[PDB]
Amino acid sequence: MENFQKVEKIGEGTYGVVYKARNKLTGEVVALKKIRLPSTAIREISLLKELNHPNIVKLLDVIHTENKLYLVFEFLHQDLKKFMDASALTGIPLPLIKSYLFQLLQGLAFCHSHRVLHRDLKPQNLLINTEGAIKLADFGLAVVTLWYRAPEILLGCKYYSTAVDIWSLGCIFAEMVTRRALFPGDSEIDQLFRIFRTLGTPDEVVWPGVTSMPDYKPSFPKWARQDFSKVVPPLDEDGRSLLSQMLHYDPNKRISAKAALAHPFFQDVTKPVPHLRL
Ligand SMILES: Cc1nc(C)c(-c2ccnc(Nc3ccc(N(C)C)c([N+](=O)[O-])c3)n2)s1
Repeated sequence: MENFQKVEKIGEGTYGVVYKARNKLTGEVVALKKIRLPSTAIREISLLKELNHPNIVKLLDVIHTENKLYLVFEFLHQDLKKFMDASALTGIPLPLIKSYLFQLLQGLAFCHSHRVLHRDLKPQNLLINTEGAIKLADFGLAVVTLWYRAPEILLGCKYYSTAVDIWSLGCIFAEMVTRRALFPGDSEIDQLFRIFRTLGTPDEVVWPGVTSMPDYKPSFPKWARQDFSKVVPPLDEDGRSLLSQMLHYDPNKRISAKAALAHPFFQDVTKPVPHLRL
């Protein structure tokens, strides 16, 4: 750590604190994540150094020293959360939302093809640059925001799939469109019941095996499903159809990132330049 000079704090996640810092040996500006302290973890995190893609924030180095683990990432100038807040009055232009969703699906199709799951996607770990790119940051291993958590995780599935990332990305897609979080729960049950109130309480018909899930209770209230036309206006039919497939209850029915890339919603995708204030 003698080679790094902290500039300022940029985040505080579940695992640790993220700082903007300068590398004294190269002059590079980086995002440095400090985890306060697992040999299996050092090896798995070191494997993430090889996982390089244009839509993945580069993990430059993993430094294990003095009962701390430091992850050195490339630095990006803004997160999606700051951009969504900056764009709250006007909305993010639809061609930019579509570009960002397309790029994030490319990043997920890549990581998922290598059996790497993120498990905690949220606007704070989606990073953007001035050129129109957006990248996924800080993949997880096998106050906390629950807003983007897949229903199978809330219902106690410990052996979940890559479908958890598609669910989170669908929630973020809805939020870019409407400028409001889709399911802003403030407890595990509030989060689950907010999902049920919009998509209907799941049953064996739409999700086989749901009633045998560890935290499923037969006493859950039975709410009817709402129409997406009411949930994400003014998203067109291609966008609402894609979103509905990203939010299927059954992880096995939920669209994959690869299949989502071929969706007709992306027929006219372009790569616009965002209006960034840094
Ligand atoms: C939760 C996070 N984990 C990682 C690893 C993160 C990461 C990785 C690479 N670049 C960045 N840049 C970043 C993030 C957040 C901000 N806010 C202060 C808006 C900014 N800004 O300049 O403002 C830059 N963050 S952010």
